[PDB]
Amino acid sequence: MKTILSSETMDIPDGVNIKVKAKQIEVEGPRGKLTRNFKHLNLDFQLIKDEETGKKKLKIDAWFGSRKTTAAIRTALSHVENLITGVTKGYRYKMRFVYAHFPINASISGGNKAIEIRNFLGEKRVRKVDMLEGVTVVRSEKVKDELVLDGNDIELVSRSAALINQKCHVKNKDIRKFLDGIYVSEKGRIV
RNA sequence: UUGAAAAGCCAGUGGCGCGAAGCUACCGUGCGCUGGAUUAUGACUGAACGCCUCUAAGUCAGAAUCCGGGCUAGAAGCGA
Ligand SMILES: [K+]
Repeated sequence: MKTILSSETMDIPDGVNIKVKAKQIEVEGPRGKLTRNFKHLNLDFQLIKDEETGKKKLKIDAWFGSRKTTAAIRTALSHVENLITGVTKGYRYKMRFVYAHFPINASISGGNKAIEIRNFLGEKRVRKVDMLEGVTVVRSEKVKDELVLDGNDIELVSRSAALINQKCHVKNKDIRKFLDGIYVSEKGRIV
C-alpha cells in the first residue's frame, strides 16, 4: 500500500572507513578493501557523522515503497555488515571429506589458489577447482581430511566452497547410501 | 571372300583371352572442427517473516539445446 517511509540504520565501527557515492559502497579496513555496487536498488543511502562523538551510521530508506521494494533495505544492510565483517575479521569456511572406501586425495596447487581431487569413489578422472579472487584454500593439519577456505568476501568464499562441493557429486547411485563428497561443515571468521 | 602364301575385309561389337587410359566401389583410399549464452536441475549470499529460505534484489555451475565460429553461396552492398 506504498508505506510513506521505510528506514533502517546500522552503526559502523570506528576501525572501518566507508564511502558512499551513487549507491557505490566502498569499505576499507585492516584486512584490505571491499567494493559493492548497489545501483540496482532504488533506495536512498546516507552516511550520518556524529560531530560531538565522531561515530558513523549508515541509513538506508525507501519512500512510498511496496513490501517487495522494502524487503531490500535489510538485504542491503546485511550485505554492508558482511562487508565490514570481511574487512575486519575475515571469513573462514571449513569443509570435510566424506568417503566410505576410497580416501579422497586432495592436492593444493601453488599459491593455495587451486585444488585437485583425484580418488573420489575410486575415479581415474582428476577434478580441478580454482579459488575465486581473494580466497585461499589450505589443507588443515589439526583436523583429518579438512579444507580451510579463507577470504575477505563472504560471497566469494562461499561460492568457492560450493564449487568444491558440487565438483564431487555422486551419479548413477543412491546418494542416500553413497554419501561420498566434500561438504561445508563450519562457517566463521578467520580471527 | 580376295587364284595361292602373306596380308586384309564382311557377320551393324563375329566370338574368345588379356587389356593400358579414363570413369568408377564401404567392392578401394583420405578427411569430417570449438567459444559464448542458457533449459531442467543442484547451489551461493539474502530478506520478506529478528529464525528459515536457490528469489523477492544480486550471484554460480549447468546439457545430443540455441547463438557464434568453421564450411557452402555471395547482395539495384562495398574497398584497394
Ligand atoms: K540460504
